[PDB]
This record gives sequence, C-alpha cells and structure tokens, in this order.
Amino acid sequence: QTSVSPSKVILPRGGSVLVTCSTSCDQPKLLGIETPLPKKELLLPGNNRKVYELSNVQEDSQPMCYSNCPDGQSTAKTFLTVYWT
Amino acid sequence: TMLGEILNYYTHWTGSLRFTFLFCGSMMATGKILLSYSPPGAKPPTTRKDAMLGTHIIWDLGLQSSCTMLAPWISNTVYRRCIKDDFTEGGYITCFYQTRIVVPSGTPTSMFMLAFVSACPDFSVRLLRDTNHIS
Amino acid sequence: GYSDRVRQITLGNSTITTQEAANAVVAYGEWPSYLDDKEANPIDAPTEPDVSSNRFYTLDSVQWKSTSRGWWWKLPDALKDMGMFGQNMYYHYLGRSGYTVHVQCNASKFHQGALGVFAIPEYVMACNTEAKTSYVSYVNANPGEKGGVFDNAYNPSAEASEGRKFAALDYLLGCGVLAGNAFVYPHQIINLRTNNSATLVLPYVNSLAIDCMAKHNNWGLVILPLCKLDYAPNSSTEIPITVTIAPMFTEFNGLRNITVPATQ
Amino acid sequence: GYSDRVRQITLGNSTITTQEAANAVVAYGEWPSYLDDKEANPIDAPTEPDVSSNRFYTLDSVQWKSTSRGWWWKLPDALKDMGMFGQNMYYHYLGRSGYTVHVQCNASKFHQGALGVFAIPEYVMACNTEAKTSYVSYVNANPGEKGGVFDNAYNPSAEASEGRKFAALDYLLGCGVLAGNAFVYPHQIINLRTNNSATLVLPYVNSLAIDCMAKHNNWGLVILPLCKLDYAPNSSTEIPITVTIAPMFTEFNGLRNITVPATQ
Amino acid sequence: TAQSTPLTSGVNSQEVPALTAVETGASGQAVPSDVIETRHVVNYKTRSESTLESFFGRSACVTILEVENFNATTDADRKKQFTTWAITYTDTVQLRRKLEFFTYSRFDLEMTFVITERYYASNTGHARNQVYQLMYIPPGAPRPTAWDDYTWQSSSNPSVFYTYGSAPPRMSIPYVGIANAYSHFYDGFARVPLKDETVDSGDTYYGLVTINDFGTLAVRVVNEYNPARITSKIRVYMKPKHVRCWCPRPPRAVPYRGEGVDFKQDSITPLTAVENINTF
Amino acid sequence: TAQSTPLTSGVNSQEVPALTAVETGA
Repeated sequence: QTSVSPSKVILPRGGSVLVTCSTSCDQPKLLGIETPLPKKELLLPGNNRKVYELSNVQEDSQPMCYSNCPDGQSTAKTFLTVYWT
Repeated sequence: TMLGEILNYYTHWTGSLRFTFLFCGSMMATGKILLSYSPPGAKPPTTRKDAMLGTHIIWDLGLQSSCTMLAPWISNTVYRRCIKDDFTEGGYITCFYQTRIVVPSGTPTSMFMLAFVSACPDFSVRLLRDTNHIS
Repeated sequence: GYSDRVRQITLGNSTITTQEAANAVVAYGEWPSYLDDKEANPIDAPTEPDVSSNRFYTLDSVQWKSTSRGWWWKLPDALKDMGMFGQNMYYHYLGRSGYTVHVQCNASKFHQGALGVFAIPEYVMACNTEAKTSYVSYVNANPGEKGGVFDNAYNPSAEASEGRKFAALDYLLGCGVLAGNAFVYPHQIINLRTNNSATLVLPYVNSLAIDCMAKHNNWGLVILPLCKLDYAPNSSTEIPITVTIAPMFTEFNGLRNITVPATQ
Repeated sequence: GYSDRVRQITLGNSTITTQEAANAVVAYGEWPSYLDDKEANPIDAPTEPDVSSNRFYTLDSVQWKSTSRGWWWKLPDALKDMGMFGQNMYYHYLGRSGYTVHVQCNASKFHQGALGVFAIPEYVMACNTEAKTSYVSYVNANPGEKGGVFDNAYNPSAEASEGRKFAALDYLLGCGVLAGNAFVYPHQIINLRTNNSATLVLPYVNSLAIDCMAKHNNWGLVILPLCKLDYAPNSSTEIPITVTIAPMFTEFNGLRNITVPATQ
Repeated sequence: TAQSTPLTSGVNSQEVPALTAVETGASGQAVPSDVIETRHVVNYKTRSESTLESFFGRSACVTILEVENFNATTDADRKKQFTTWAITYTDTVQLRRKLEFFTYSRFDLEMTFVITERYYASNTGHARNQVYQLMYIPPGAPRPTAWDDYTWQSSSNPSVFYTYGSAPPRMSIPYVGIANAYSHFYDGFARVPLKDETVDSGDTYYGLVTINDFGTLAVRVVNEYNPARITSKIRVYMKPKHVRCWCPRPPRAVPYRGEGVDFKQDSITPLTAVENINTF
Repeated sequence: TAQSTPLTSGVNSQEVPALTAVETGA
C-alpha cells in the first residue's frame, strides 16, 4: 500500500538522507512524509514513484509516510540512526 | 455503531447527526462539560479557545442526565461519501471540561460517561454497495 | 411545567444552557436595540455584523481561592481580540453594542460563598500613584481578555512609572465608593447554595448615540467575593469563575484601515 | 443627456467613477444574488457581511510594458487578505460571492494597444513539469494579491521541485486552448483609443450551491495584451494596469477558528 | 427553423448597423440584410442535429480492457485473470474533447460492452463458451484481490453476466454526481495545507483529479481455466443522454499528456505556418 | 421527500429540547 525503500539507513549527524516513498496505487490523492526536517524535492518522473531529499539529520527520527489510496489511509515508516565521535 | 454498519452498505450520505451523551456518575457529582463541533478546514481544536469558536453546547449535570450535541449538515457537497475522502471530510469534534466535575467526600473521583449516535430526520443515503466487515 | 432555574440562551451560533440559574436581569428595564434613525449621529452607511459578532465569547477562567479579593473587566475592550467583534471594532471609528454577560461558577452542595456580579456604567477607577491625578496608562487600563484583580490594600507607589495603573481597592470598589452601596447597579449574586450562573442583559449606555470603542469603555464588569469560599475538608480549594459574554445588536461606522493600539 | 461612457459604481463605502468607459458585461446575463431557500446546501445560520465586505478592493498595479505577455488572478483567492472579506473567508467553511471586476488602464491619445480582459469559470491551468500530471503546489497556485504572469515560452523544468507551478503559456492560455477562442468567456477589450476601463459583473458560478473558498477558486481573471503597447517617442514606456474588484452578495457558513494556510 | 432573410433594398440614412464596438464585450450583430441588398428567402433548414442531445448522441469509446483465462501458476498470471478499471471519461481523447467544451454537465450515462475473444496458443486443446462478469464497484466496496475471492459474488454491487456470442450488454447509469453537475474542470484542491503542519502535504495533486471517484469496473471470466488460453478484449462505451451543459469553454487544441489539462512540450505548435498573409 | 429545514433564529426560554433522557428508552 505504501513502500519506503530506504528502510534501514545509517548516516552521520548533519548530512543528507535520500528517502524514497511511493504507494501501490495509480492515483495518490494525498501522499507525503511527516517529519519536521528540511526537504525541497527530488526529481523523479512518474506519477506514482517519489523521492524527498531530507537534510540536516541531527537526532534519531521516524518519519511517517501516508498515502491516500481509495482503500483508507496507509502507513509506512523508515528507521534512521546517527553517528558521533 | 448501528449507524456505521448501515452506512457501510451505502456510498453517499447527507443529513445531520445526533450525539446523546449519558453521564453515569454519582448523584452528588455535579459539573459542566463543553461539547463542540467544528467544521473542517482549519486547525483541529485542542485547547478550549479553539473549540468555543465552532458549533458548541455547554452542558450541565443534574437531574436531566443526557445532553444532545447536534452535528449539523454543513458541507460543500450535497452528499458526503462513505469513505475517508479528503474532499468530503466531515468535521472535527471535541469535548472539554467546561468548569470541572466536582465530587464531595465519600464519592468516587474517577467516573465514566456513555456516548451515543443516531441520525436526524433529514438524514438519507444512496447507492447501495457491498460492505467491508465480512469475508 | 416550566421553571425559573432552567434557561437556554442562544445568539448566533453559540448556546448557553444552565440548570441551576437564578432569574436574569435586564439592565434598567431596557433590552438592547439598534440605533434608531431619529437619533443617529453619523451619516455613513452602518455595518451590522448580524451573526458574525452577536455570539457568546468565552474568556479565561480565573480561579476563585479563599483569598481571592475581586475581579474587574472593562466590557467593550475585554472583547477586543475575540473573533470578528475584534475585527469589527478596530476597522471602525464608531461602535455601539448591547451585551449579555453570563458568569459561570459552580461548586458542590458542601461549599459556600457569594459572588456579587456587577455591571457598572462608566467604571472610572483611581490611579495607583499620588504624584499625579487621573493618571493611568493605556496598557494598564485596558488589559483585554485577562482582566484585572482587586486588592485589600492601598499601596500607592512613589514611582510615577509603576503608578500608572488602577488602584483596585476592593472595599472602595476602585472609585472610592463603598462596596455595600454597589447594589444600585444592575447586579446578581451567585450564591453557591442557590444558583451557579449570573446572567445580565446590558443595553448600550452612553451619553452619545454611538462612540469610539477603542477610546471609551462603556461598562465595567465587577465580581466581588462577598462571603469567601470555604470548603471544610480542603480549605485551599479552587473553583473556577468563567465569564462568557456576547455582544448584542452591534453597529459600526467609519470604515478605514486597521487600528492597532500600543502594547507597552 | 446621458451617455454610455460615464459610469459610477458604488458598493458599500467605495466608489468607482470613469469618464471613458465602454459598456459593462453582466456575465451570462445574470446579476448575482443570495442563495435562495429552495437550493440551500448547509443548514446553519448564514453570515451576511452586508457592507463590510461588499466593497471595492484595489489590488497592486502591474506595469504593462511593450514585452508584457499577460496576467492572471484567481478571483476568490486574490481577495484572501483584503479587509473583512479576508476575515469572513477563513472563519467560515462555505462561501459564495458575486463579483464586480473593474480593470483600470489609461494612456494618452497617442498610445495604442489592446487588453483582452477575461473572466474564466474554473480556470484550471497546466503544471510546469513533465514528471507528473495535475501537479501544482498550493503556494504556487494561489499567489493572492500579486497574481501571476504569462510567458511566451514553455520551458518545463526537469526538477519536480521547481515544476510545481502553472505553465502559464500565453497563446495556449494555460490550459492548452487557443487564445483566439477565449472570447466565448465573458470578456471586454480595453482599447487605448476607445476606452480606459473594463467592467464585468460576475455571478457565483459553481456546480455546488456553496463551496469552500479556501479550497476552490471559482473564476479566473485573465488580461492578455492582444496588440502590444507602442508609444512612438519612448518605445519602452510603462502604463499601469490596476485591478479593482468588489465582492457582491456574499454569504458564509460553518463558523470556527481561523484558517491559516501554509506559506511555503 | 433558422432565420429567414427579408426582402430589403438599399439605404442612405443615419441608422448605421455595420459599425459596432467590440470593446463593449458584445459580438457582432449585423445580419446580411443590413449591409447589402437581399431577396426574400424562406428558410426551412433547422438546427435539429446540432443540439446537445444529438451532439452527444453517440456511443463513444472510453477504454479497452483485457482479461484472459488460463491455468495460472505464477503471480503475474493470476493478475491477468481479472482487470479492475477506474471509471473515467479521460482515457481517450475524443469523448473527452467533446465534453471539455463545457464546464459543468448533467447527464444520465448509458454504457454498452462490446467484447471479443481469441485463442492464445494453437495446439493447447479447446474451450467451452464463456460468461463474463462485469461488476460496478462503488467507492468503498472491496476491490477484488484475486479473481475468485469473496468480492465477486456481488450481493449488492450491480453485476452483469454476458454470455459470449450474444448481443452486447447495455445498461443506463443515472446522474450519480454528488454536486449538482459533473465538474469537468475543478480549479481547487481536496484540502487546505495549514500553517506549520508537520504533515507536509507538499505533494497534493492539483485540480480535477482529487475529487472524482466514480467507481471501479472489475471484470473477471466466470469460467474456470480451460486447456486453451483465451485472451479477451473488452471495449467499455459511454453515451451521455438527457444531456444538459453549462458555461462553455474553448475546445482542446494541443494534445493531452494526462488526466489534467496539461500539455506536452513537443506538441505546443498546433498551427501550420502559411506562406504569407495573402494566400487564398 | 426527507424533511426540510425551517428558518429559525436564536432562543432564550425555558423550552429546552437539547436535553433528553435516554434512560426512558427513547
């Protein structure tokens, strides 16, 4: 229903994380990633597939990626860690 | 609910809803409870100075022990859908302690309240379909 | 079948029900109305915000302790930031408004206390300094939503800085008249064995036909604890007083850009 | 005694006079009116801001150069921050409104040029990317006061970031229909030898009886330069186009707290 | 009928109908009796075919659906056993262009299903005659996961069972819009992205496609698997009848590239350049 | 048809329809 391909991400503090969240539908009425992290967009052709470009990763976050397919609201998260010396 | 099971046989519905709230506390427990209905398209109300601005009702506790908050038909379409649709979203409903509920000594502090649902006499459905409870 | 203790008041899209009320006081026997054509001061086209501002607005709930001494609100300026009545107000030079003040405070049958709920025309208070006279700032005289409190001690600050505020003395009621004579105003007494809500209906009272709401504060809402709150197990309990006010029959004149007063 | 070239329009406390006007177009032959009781969709009490929002609002004056290619405004959302109509809008879930669009552009008798002033029901435009379809953000689709401009070149950005905006192509009029067929809409042509003001009267046109103004943009105001501006001494002169719009016969439903949309 | 032509002759007077002013918004208004001399022509020609009931009075094609019937082993072979189609009129470019003349329309829709078959392989036996299910799924009823699940039994969904070889099945769907007319063009979103959301709905689709849910037409082959793989093609048709329309618009000039009003870069040039302005 | 909706305005009186009692079964 909603797939996030980079599920297991390791990346240090401050860098950028590429998150790819799409749905298993043909018409994503309402789709987005819920996090308070800065992101513009990443260019990707196709009305279904989608990449947000997250940046300035400081702490451990679990963003939720909804998708309003015509069978209810769906849910998919991703798991990301940080690094420190 | 009984209203929700009939609506899952249909697709399009209009009309206003009726929320009758039964207070099942003690006799000496007096209080006031705010009951609010906010039409959609703004911030979902969390504090009391956000749900007072909608359609609300201030309910008092005593002898007559059941209020009725009515959620009116306030909608862009003539017929909202029977799914989670963004364009036919219904409204936001909260419930706040108006003052508080006061109990004396020798009286339970933690109490309970029952919540009902029905349909007003301008409520009607269309477009019979299958349901999604059973397989 | 009907009783004097159950009362529903609806204005606009707001409703107050109450099941232990006393009777309602129409102030000076007159229900508020629009400005008639035989008395009109301005000649512009009046804005009548029919249901967008003639509705109940709920203020902040102050807590009435056993040592609480009183509260005061200036009535056309406690609603200065409430919905569209706060937007009808500062976009217009003139404004008249009737009011439906409903004061909400309830306890058990084991509590006790009294609350003199008043409504004082032209509630001119005294300054808290003896350096100058008639000497109050704008921010200290117009708090808005939160209102002010009274005090059981008159301490005039020798600073002219911190003395630009209301010397809100309770037994002299601010203006140096005794509080036991304040019943010549439209008043109700919330008594915690008899009632739990005080409803007043306040017409527009001013010498002028219509006046600036930003300058001039017509009514003064006053809540005095006559007999203090006393709950026998917990002597330091707090029951909240919530004030819910509706404008009535409002009418505005002189449209322009927004008035934003100073905040300091 | 009277002529078709002198016209005064008054709504609320605002007045437009014009001494070189053409005739006014009532769109599709219907003057705007309130929602009748035989067609009402909601059942709440409707707010009718009688004179507080049925008045002329003056937008920003864009400059019409010799290389200016067009302008567009979405009509119930170009007034989103205008007086009390911008405060009647976001405090209500439903809203219908008639309009009186008055477009103001004047020059000497030595200039020349033409301005097709349009008013397009459901002015759905095309996105400026070929990655996805029907793909425009909220901020880029609803600029508000300042509006947008057209362009004589279609450059779809390969970024899905900077492609979430209207591909405002002038000869395809945004939506891929030819601009020479746009006269099937209610239109007037400002011609700088004949007139200097274009007045349209726009009723509420929507499939629903009343609809969310925050979501749905009913009309689309379009100004196309048909013949470009050409002043013979100074070929690069600028004459301003000022757009002055009034809501008419507004009606709102579903009062709540304020809606504040996103700005980025 | 259309208008006749009155017997007029030449004029010399101050009444000048040949001169109008299109700044006022009105079109031209001169009929040919004004500017020249005309005879009397009784006009019996009517405009009966150009009306909207006959302008839309054809069963157009809106999509082509493919189902098959064979012994499915893998998972992609089990998704060839049925086909679910979201109902819309935008999957072709000719009934769409006739409907995007108008902003709003109101019509009872009449569908007819013309269905063909073929053998896939050559020497894998034969097959019996076939019955085809076509089930109208309203928004909310469960769409089928496999071709023989609990959803196809259709205790309340409208289904038709076409025996192959008969006359094509026909049915009439009423006006099922939740508005008072079908918005062909919708200039707005489905929701309002609020200030300081943690939701970040910076991928809400523009315009029309976020309000239309008309249903799902799910088609299976009611038979079990034959020894011979039977590949079918189904052509869903629409014919708007009892047609009303509102608020006309210019027709589509450049080609489409999606379900919106979008247009592709390589076909933004619909005209062909003439030699010069003086070419007859 | 279904029921229409009458043009009503605000009230302030002892007739209170908002308060029922579902112990009675209705």
